[PDB]
Amino acid sequence: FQGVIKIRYPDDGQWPEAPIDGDGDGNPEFYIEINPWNIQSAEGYAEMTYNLSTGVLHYVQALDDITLKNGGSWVHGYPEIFYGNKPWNNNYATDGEVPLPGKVSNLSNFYLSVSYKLLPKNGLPINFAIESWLTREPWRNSGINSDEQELMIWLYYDGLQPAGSKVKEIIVPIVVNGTPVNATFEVWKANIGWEYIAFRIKTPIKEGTVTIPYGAFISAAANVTSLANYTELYLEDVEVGTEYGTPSTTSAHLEWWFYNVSLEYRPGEPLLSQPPAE
Amino acid sequence: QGVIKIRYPDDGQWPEAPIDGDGDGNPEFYIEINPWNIQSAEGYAEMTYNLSTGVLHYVQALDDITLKNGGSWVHGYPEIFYGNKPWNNNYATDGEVPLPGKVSNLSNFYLSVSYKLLPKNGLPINFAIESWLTREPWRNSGINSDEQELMIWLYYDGLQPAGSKVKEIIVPIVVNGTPVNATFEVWKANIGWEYIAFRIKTPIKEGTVTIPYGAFISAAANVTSLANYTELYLEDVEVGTEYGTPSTTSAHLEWWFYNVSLEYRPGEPLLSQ
Ligand SMILES: [Ca+2]
Ligand SMILES: [Ca+2]
Ligand SMILES: [Cl-]
Ligand SMILES: [Cl-]
Repeated sequence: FQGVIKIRYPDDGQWPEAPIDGDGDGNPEFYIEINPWNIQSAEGYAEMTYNLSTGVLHYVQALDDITLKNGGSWVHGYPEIFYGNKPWNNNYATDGEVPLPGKVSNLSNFYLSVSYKLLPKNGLPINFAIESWLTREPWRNSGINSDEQELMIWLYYDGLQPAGSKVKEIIVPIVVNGTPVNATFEVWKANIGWEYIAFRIKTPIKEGTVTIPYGAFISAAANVTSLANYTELYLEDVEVGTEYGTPSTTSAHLEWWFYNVSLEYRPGEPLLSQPPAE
Repeated sequence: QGVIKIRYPDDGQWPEAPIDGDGDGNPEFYIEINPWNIQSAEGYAEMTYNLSTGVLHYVQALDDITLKNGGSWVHGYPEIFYGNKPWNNNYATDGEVPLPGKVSNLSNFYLSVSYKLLPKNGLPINFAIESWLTREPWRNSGINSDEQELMIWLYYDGLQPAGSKVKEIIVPIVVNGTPVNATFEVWKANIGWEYIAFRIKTPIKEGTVTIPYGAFISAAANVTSLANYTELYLEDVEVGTEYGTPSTTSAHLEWWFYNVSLEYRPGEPLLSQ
């Protein structure tokens, strides 16, 4: 009896995507993409289903004989669901609590909650990667420039390493399965035609419920940035997905569930605060 | 008499101009001061093209430079180029070589530059020829992950290419009329696109240098991790000087490009080995 929004690769082409619009206003609450952005040719399939009655996002992938677009780029793809304005295509989803896009100097704090269970097969290198783009303009569709930032938050990883160098270690208070815990994150800094900041947790979480304060990561990235006028940047979106694959990986079998992805806004509390504990 | 002058920071923060000697509307070349990583600075930068003599003269006297992306290392890239620049709306296609053209469709061509460099106070600079290779011919919005940045360094001082050195190659070039086998370091960085930089191991601060562009395109076709490399579009040929480091606050620079010339070779394939 469940209504389902299903996208499938390669049946739906090379960019399978669909908006999640329960209220039918034309502005989606979220946007799902299979996003195999580095897959150049592949045998097999990938499929993502969003259950409209239960809200669970399901993704099943069984790709073989992978040819990559840029072997340099390492990762094969990034199947995801995001809220906000994705700066890399024309998709957006702003029907939500947190006013994204918005300047980090004007934005208030918010908490991201995720409930998931990951199943990489045959030791496929994967991660659970929350990522955000910070651009000089609010409604970007053409990509990222050198004076802009990519902010990543890795909640799980296996056989995968962030770009650049580990420059710091911070401690962010998060909630894992209802219990609050002081989590240590590795602060990785790469410069790849834009500033790349990745916060890799030291204890990967393969399944469960994790809630994080986003402002703790925005302030930490502000604390290590090499960008001028950081606070003038527009926080574009919050993307939640799983990177996977390496240049030496020709088969990528993967399945996971996102039982919930939600963002609670905190009006009045500043998003930019002091740096987290070291 | 007859001088095209662009200046910084007077003509805004993107001082640029076409070079249209015959006034037909299509530029033969395009000049940009291009201080793309400069957020704030004091002083001036001036680029002058004498249409009568054909010499390009660049004077720069910048101080208290605050970088826009410190991790991007360099401050800018004052340049002249032919073809289609993918990072803005500028283009210049009144010339022999059909740029932008597909790599598998294009013929070979030789690039000649005669120049003299004057970095002041040990300012880290290079003499960098660079080209972009995109999927669509008329790009104006940037570069994607499945595209390439190709660089050829004829001179450098205190500057190192991005990424890491992969190997060295031999390319036959002509220096001051004498043909010579030059050795280039092949540097490979993957920074949101593929970045290939051919840095000569004997830097040349002044003189005339002629290079075969097909030698570098074919070499890049050999080290690339991009699929369907031959289907990319050779966007343009950019000739300029990168300069500066994150710790560089004062950057004084002067150079002359006495000639920038392209000779097409119809019927001669661009790709070979
Ligand atoms: Ca809606
Ligand atoms: Ca003309
Ligand atoms: Cl398609
Ligand atoms: Cl705003």
